[PDB]
Amino acid sequence: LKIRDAYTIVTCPGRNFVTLKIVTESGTHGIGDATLNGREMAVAAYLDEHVVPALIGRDAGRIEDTWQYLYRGAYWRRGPVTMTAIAAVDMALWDIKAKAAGMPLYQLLGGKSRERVMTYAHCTGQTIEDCLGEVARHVELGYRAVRVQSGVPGSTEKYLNHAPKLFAAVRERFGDDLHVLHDVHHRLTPIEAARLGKAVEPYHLFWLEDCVPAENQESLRLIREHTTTPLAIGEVFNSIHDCRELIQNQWIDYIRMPLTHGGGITAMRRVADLASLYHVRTGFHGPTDLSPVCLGAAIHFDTWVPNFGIQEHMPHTDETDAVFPHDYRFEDGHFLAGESPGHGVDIDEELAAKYPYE
Amino acid sequence: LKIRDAYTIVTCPGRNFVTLKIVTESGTHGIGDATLNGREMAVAAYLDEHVVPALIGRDAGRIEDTWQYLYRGAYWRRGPVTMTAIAAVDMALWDIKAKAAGMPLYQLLGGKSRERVMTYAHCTGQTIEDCLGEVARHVELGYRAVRVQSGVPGSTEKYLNHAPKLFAAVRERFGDDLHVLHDVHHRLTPIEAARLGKAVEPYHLFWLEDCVPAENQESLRLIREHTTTPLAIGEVFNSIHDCRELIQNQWIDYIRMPLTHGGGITAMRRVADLASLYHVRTGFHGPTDLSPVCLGAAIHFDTWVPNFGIQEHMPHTDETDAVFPHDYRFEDGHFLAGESPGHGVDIDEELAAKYPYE
Repeated sequence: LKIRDAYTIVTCPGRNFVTLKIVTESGTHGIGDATLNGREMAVAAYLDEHVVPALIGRDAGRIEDTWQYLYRGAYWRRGPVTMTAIAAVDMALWDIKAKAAGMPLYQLLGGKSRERVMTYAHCTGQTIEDCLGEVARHVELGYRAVRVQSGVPGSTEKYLNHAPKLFAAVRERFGDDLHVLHDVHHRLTPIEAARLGKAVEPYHLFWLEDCVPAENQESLRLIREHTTTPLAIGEVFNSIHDCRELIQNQWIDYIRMPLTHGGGITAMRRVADLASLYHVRTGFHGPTDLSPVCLGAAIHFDTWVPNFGIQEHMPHTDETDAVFPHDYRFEDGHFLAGESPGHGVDIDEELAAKYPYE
Repeated sequence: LKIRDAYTIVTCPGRNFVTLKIVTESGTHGIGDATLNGREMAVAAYLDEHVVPALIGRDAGRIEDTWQYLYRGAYWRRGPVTMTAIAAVDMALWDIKAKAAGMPLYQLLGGKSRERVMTYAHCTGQTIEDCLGEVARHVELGYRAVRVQSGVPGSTEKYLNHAPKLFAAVRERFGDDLHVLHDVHHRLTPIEAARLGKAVEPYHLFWLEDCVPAENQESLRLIREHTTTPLAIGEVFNSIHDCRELIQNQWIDYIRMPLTHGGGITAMRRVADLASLYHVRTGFHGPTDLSPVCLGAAIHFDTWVPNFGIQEHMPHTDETDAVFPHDYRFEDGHFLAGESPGHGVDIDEELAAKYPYE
């Protein structure tokens, strides 16, 4: 089944989303998320002006080959723009393949490893008290895990002294069963993150993510050597080469690279495999700037992957969900993979047209 | 589609072969090679007496889960018997899945990466001259690569001195285009293999395999540090853990672990992924004691895998091919993957019955 047509679709049902659609001569089509928040048009042009023309005429069943083919075109380079475009193509081809196989994507990957995928919600507030309120309502919704953030009265020093109080407060009010995560937004140096890790050890965090800027993977060594608080990193990584050392040296517990920014299903399957050799688990970055297409594919991946950790959940706007109909569902804090052939997500082009890029 | 029945089949159309067959309630079935040369009955009993009973009632689409499930039963242990049984189950389930998907196995894995898979033939003789004869006829058959072995007039010392003469002779008579491989059958110590590697450098071997006993992976260090002759190892490995260090330290160029002895498609997919991170390529062990079932699955794997190296070919007897009908074909020195749903191989139970275990 050759590729007869392929094109990008830019819509803004709440926020900008770029989608790639590929249609085979047999009529079957597939879509993949190509949204790169804050630089959306760079990817759109990349696909339109360079990738799409090359897709025409190619055999859509050659997923691996197309991935390698496009990777070569980028001159073997890893980059946010480069890998998002490739991931979009990869997601579309896997969509087409699963449909062609008449099975939901997770079946194509190796089958179900779990019935549902645990998620975590964002609980932020200006004060520790506000935050505790959010945690309260989210645990009501059934979430078994929450990411907690709050404002710091008054600076690195103030943050380091305040952070522990927040976690102490959450534990006093909610107990030890709840999984609590925290993002440090890479504001720290390795030794400062080490200090933070040690200070929050009594609160047993699920993870402490994005502790320090990690372009230099060795940055995590000092943290790992000084604390037993679990570490997560990589929401912004684009290649397995951005985390190969982190994983092989066992400096992290969760890899956060998401499908769209990490080259797609093909590439992340390999990162997950490498991670499993070292006890590292998946912890897919799941912000709103990652369309329901990515989310659906992510849920399928999460359903199959043996070393599954947790899935981030930042609910999309109703308009976004309308434009991107899907069969994955959220229930009692967990996601359930769809059972429809393909990744179970589609795009309503007409409705999408009613929401122009902004 | 639940597993309604599963059983082993032992036949001897030339040599002993153990096959596992799994049948789903929907009628669809799949088979996997479980032949462990010289200890065939150990695996047969393993499957019959312990694995089969546990397969009944399980969902055959859960390949990953079944793999992990059986791995746990073995108490997380890697072993020739243990992994062959698991590989048989894994091959059968992948067979069922591809059929269910209505596509040949290579399509299910990610599509075609190459049109045909290069092979190499065994060219042995009592004398260098006999060997050259075999090479002559095999290159006539279209083979682009050959493994050369010959008797040693007269001992490690005699072998070390004779080996270079054999390669010099093959190069003088056939030129530099031909790929020539050599198996040292682990008769050497690391420093002796290093010496051999250096001595044959002028003959540019495709590879020198099984240089030394490698249970201790560090055994390859000395060889790699003293020669630029390509190294291949692992025809007898059962786990990714038997070669993780060899690969990450770049001490080898080709991994030889085959599907049946290496836990199947599921497991070897991961080993191939790890290998690609370090320029290591696949070089599947393909003796006759590995049934056409394994060969068919191997050809599909070889067709997709990006870091494909070469496929070993030791033709089966006509009786073996009769008992195991298949759609893969050999042409001009290369294999062509079948296009039939599943891995394209089946077993004629009636005919198989006419050849009892020996």
